[PDB]
Amino acid sequence: MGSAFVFLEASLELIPQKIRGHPAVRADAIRRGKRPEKILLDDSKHHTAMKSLEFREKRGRPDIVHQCLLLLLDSPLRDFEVYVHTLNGEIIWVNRETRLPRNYNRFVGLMEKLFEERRITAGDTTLIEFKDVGLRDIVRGRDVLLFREKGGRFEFSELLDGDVAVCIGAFPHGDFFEETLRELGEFKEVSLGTESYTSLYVTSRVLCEYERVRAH
Amino acid sequence: MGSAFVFLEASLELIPQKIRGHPAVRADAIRRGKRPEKILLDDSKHHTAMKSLEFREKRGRPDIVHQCLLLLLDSPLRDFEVYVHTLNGEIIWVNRETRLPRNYNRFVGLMEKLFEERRITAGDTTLIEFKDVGLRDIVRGRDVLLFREKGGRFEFSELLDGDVAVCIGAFPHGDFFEETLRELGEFKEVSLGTESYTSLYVTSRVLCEYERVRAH
Ligand SMILES: N[C@@H](Cc1ccc(O)cc1)C(=O)O
Ligand SMILES: N[C@@H](Cc1ccc(O)cc1)C(=O)O
Repeated sequence: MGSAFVFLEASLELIPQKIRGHPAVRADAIRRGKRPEKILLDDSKHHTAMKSLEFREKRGRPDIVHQCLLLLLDSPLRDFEVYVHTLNGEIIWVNRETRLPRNYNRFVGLMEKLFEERRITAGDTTLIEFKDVGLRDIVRGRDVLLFREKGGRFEFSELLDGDVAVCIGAFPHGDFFEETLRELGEFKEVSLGTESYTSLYVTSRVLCEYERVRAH
Repeated sequence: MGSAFVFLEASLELIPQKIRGHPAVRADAIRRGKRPEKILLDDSKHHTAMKSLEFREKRGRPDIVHQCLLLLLDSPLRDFEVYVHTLNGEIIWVNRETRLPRNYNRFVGLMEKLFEERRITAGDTTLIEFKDVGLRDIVRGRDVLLFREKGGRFEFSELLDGDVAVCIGAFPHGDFFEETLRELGEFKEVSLGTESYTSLYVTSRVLCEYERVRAH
């Protein structure tokens, strides 16, 4: 039932209710020509409005998952599914054949449309859609590999054997929520080295190892 | 004298003179709060003004080199220099230690500042600067490896031996200008496979092979 890549705690959400009246948000609403509740949170635009938010260090960074998805979906290997788990626990499925906008502003608009319409389609074919399941459900039947600095050292030919779920954080700061780790069930923690790497770099390195083994 | 990565024909330029009076450009100038001549060409904003441009299929795509630079500079391996050759033949040197903005709009602003001021600095240290040389000069003393689909099949341990210049196009469509190829001098053409891949994917794959050999 195949492998999957799952981006965890992706920094992807609409502007939270309680900051929608802030001047920085109202100003962006005017510039964008739509209501605050429809706009994706982006700390390059909304920073001054975000002071009161919980876990703020994780929030307002849709650029991270944008770039990771672009690279991953550019792979010529088509034997995996792609999911995005958001900071708020929502599950988005991305059809392996989806061509995402390469321009960040166009990506943001597409994500806004996704949050509004709940699915993006090519006629009868679904390209991107929220699923009414949790993180625990998309890792069913797959060996979960959680990439974290504190993890262990393993041979990739062994790691990327059968059906795997490659799980990489897509947020800029902090550690995984305890809830996220509980949802993963059984998992193996895998480290690439003694330093904190970016989501994009980890995606790149893991994709390369994955293709080495599996394309093969 | 070390290896280098060179992004070729990067789609990075200010709005050309002859389209500065177009309504789409004047509208963006108002939104940005500065003169057309200072604004980076971006076909997600300026498409309708670009109809009369030569080699238009290559132009207005700074997102491509943005993402490739982010990934490359995220590498933990510090034994290489980084250059960007633009569509107009300009040479930009990027200090290996530079942290580029991850947000595309902030990157665009930094590139606009670079074109205006000609250098970006951390006090006395240069982070990014135009160099008064040509493409032929930055590949002096290095084995040029030009990544193209029509190239040959080689072992990477042999390819990435001594001082190399890894050259990857950073434009969306078309083929290299003949002038660009002439500037490279002696070079080996290297193919990754029988398909056209994105700049980001090629950067990722080559970086991974480079690190395998050299980090080692
Ligand atoms: N690439 C590292 C692997 C590693 C991973 C985590 C560590 O804590 C240490 C080492 C090496 O070969 O050394
Ligand atoms: N990765 C390819 C290499 C290749 C490159 C260019 C080609 O035209 C063909 C094959 C392989 O192992 O088959």
